[PDB]
Amino acid sequence: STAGKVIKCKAAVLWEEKKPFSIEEVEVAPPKAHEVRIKMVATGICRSDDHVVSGTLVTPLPVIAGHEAAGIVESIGEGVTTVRPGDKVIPLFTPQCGKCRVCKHPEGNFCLKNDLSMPRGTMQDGTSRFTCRGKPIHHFLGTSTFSQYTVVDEISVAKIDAASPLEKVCLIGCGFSTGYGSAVKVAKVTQGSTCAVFGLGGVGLSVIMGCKAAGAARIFGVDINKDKFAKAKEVGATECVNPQDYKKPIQEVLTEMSNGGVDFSFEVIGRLDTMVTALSCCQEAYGVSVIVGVPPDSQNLSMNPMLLLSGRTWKGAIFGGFKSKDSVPKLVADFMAKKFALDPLITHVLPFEKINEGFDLLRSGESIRTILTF
Amino acid sequence: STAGKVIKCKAAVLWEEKKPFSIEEVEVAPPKAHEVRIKMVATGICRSDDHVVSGTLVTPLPVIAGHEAAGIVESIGEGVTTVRPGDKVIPLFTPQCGKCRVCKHPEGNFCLKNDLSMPRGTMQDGTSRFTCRGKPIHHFLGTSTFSQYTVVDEISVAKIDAASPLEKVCLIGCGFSTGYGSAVKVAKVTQGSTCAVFGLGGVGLSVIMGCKAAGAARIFGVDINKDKFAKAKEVGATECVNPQDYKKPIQEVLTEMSNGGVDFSFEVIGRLDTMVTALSCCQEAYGVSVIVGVPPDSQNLSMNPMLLLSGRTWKGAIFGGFKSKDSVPKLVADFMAKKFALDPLITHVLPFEKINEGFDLLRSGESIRTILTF
Ligand SMILES: NC(=O)c1ccc[n+]([C@@H]2O[C@H](COP(=O)([O-])OP(=O)([O-])OC[C@H]3O[C@@H](n4cnc5c(N)[nH+]cnc54)[C@H](O)[C@@H]3O)[C@@H](O)[C@H]2O)c1
Ligand SMILES: NC(=O)c1ccc[n+]([C@@H]2O[C@H](COP(=O)([O-])OP(=O)([O-])OC[C@H]3O[C@@H](n4cnc5c(N)[nH+]cnc54)[C@H](O)[C@@H]3O)[C@@H](O)[C@H]2O)c1
Ligand SMILES: OCc1c(F)c(F)c(F)c(F)c1F
Ligand SMILES: OCc1c(F)c(F)c(F)c(F)c1F
Ligand SMILES: [Zn+2]
Ligand SMILES: [Zn+2]
Ligand SMILES: [Zn+2]
Ligand SMILES: [Zn+2]
Repeated sequence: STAGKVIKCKAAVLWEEKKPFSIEEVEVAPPKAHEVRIKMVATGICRSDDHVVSGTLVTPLPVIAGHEAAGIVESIGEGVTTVRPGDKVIPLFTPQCGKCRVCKHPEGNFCLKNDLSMPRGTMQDGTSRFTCRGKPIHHFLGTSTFSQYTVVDEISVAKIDAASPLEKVCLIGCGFSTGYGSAVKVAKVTQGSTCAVFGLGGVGLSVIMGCKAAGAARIFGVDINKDKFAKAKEVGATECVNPQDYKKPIQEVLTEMSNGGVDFSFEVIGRLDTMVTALSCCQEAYGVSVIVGVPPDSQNLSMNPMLLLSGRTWKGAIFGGFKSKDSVPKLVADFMAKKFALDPLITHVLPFEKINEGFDLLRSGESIRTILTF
Repeated sequence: STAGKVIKCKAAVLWEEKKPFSIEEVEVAPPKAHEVRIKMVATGICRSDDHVVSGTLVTPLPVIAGHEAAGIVESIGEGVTTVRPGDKVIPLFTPQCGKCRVCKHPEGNFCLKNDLSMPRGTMQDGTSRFTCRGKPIHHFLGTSTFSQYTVVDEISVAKIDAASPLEKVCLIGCGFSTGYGSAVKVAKVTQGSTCAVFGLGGVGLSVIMGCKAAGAARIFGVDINKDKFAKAKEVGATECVNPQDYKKPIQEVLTEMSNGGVDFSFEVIGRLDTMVTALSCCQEAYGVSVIVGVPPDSQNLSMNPMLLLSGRTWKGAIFGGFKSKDSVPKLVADFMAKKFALDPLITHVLPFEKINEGFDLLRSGESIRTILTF
């Protein structure tokens, strides 16, 4: 009896950069063909959502952000075959259309239907399902999870285990999967190796988790906030270092600590300088460095290509290299079987209505993940 | 006998940048412990040797350059076990000590004993075996092949098949092995893939050979000198393109040609701009780009890390990723077994005394490899 009808509900609308979200009523159109309307249950605050506020990440405004979430299907449009009303689902900010050259490639996951490279802030059909104050409001990465209801394309949603705890498994929608996959799938961390992880937020902790799962012998956590070190050790960091404590640049420090460079390094911050430092600190002949952090819009880094010529490998990835729709249900199943833990990432819980407090907690350095409940 | 005695012989000395080689008499000391003195038979002219002349590469002068060569052992120092007087050998400009962390690593080949990173222009012991007009002359990459006799450390020489034609297999000492290994070992080019090769000199042609050998379906040769195209097609290029023919940047052209980007790209020139263009032209989600060219000293490139975040892999390598002492004898054996051709790389064969004329041929665009015969 809400099926086929416009739903009025509360969402967190971002009208302008560098402003608080406005929690207010929006209108959510019913799903069109191959679309799915989802009642949100839990959503995490990822630093990439903050990047939209700060203008680090440029996407059309006004917008309903949010991309790390889980909820329950309210209704499905014509021709949907992969979810049903009442199913538990995770929106996929990286789609999996299953048809494009990337989806068909054994390794690739950055599906060509993504809204990340050149954001339009729309559904796949170039239109919006959201109205607020009578004005159209942009989507974000096809997900727009900061709303009591959202509409996503079918290629941007995965059915998950019906017994899943949504307030935990929402993290599988971005931070955990990204960090863990960056280590196990993208870098392919090896048993006995030495790893360095730059940035010990939600995603960097997940990288550490993945490095420890892959059997790394030494895992160096690097952060300018020493308050982040205790938790990093808890999830597998063997040593933590704060660049501020040292006279030498940290790439030199880490090279010394690793007797000539690390096997695998990860940038999980989003700064051009730490992307280069992270590359430099991996062993010059065989080291691998993975960029996970999101850089500031349109800015280029400068580097000496001799860092590569010696034999380093440099790569980046979205969503841990996981093919999203294939991978998310499996990751949930694995979580339900206790193959990895999510609680170490969750430091704060708040109602959706306190979204701004949640962002304050992230910006202050106090939280890892705050989970918002609808 | 010459063993244990200084040899007076002819070498090509480079007294200063941007001048002709001086062909004149030098004194070559006998080998010390773990050293090998080699009578040179044939040496190729590699663009890297030109970079020493041009100042693109910085290495101490005065110098005896040359690193792509083959000869016959004249004498050995105490303690040498891997070669004997009379053996055919190839000097190894990337050593293989067998003891360092890189030599012990299954993938790495940039042995920590190399003289490339921080060139000293000496023997492993920090001294020189060469004098000319009473002045010490530096070595180059532990090899110094532009001389009738050179002295190399044992870790910088490999014994090869006694029946090898030295005037051909000298190419295994640099250009062939570098290009071929860059394709087959570093990129790990796959069957049915699309490849783009920037630069169609000796090394880029060898990259093409490797891509074809690895079963690439399409191989795009890219050069501003259209005279290089015929030979590129002979060795496997399926299409050749000259960036100067197009109004659009060539990365865009190549992306269109490859219906969204290539599987593997190779920079085989040594320009910062083409390194970035080569990266960009590989498919954004799963593409791999390998830097082979040597860039001008101390210059940084500028790039947008979003090219990596989407999923690209960027890497570089020295000597095709090959562990040099293990690999060079096997490559020579494979050549003798007709597994690959070297003649397509050889455009000119000149006596050593015409070294300058050979560099002029390279610089004018007219040659691929000139082989100099002693
Ligand atoms: N590639 C992907 O798919 C993907 C997915 C998730 C998040 N991201 C990005 O990954 C980054 C981390 O996200 P997150 O974990 O939620 O963020 P976060 O919780 O802000 O963590 C970042 C950490 O970096 C630390 N830091 C800041 N500056 C420095 C410095 N100069 N040196 C060392 N440490 C420093 C900081 O103290 C904090 O603990 C952000 O840029 C995100 O946008 C990318
Ligand atoms: N990584 C290694 O171990 C290694 C080994 C051997 C050589 N190298 C380097 O690899 C590069 C190629 O060496 P080579 O094959 O002897 O040199 P080469 O024979 O001069 O070939 C270079 C080719 O690049 C072409 N070229 C120049 N500018 C451009 C441009 N803007 N766009 C397209 N094509 C262009 C040029 O026409 C020529 O055919 C040089 O920088 C060498 O120093 C590196
Ligand atoms: O945190 C995941 C995430 C990314 F990795 C991006 F590259 C991006 F543009 C974005 F909006 C985002 F949410
Ligand atoms: O051509 C091989 C070669 C290189 F790949 C270098 F990086 C270098 F510095 C050099 F001197 C050289 F000869
Ligand atoms: Zn797709
Ligand atoms: Zn995220
Ligand atoms: Zn070594
Ligand atoms: Zn060379």
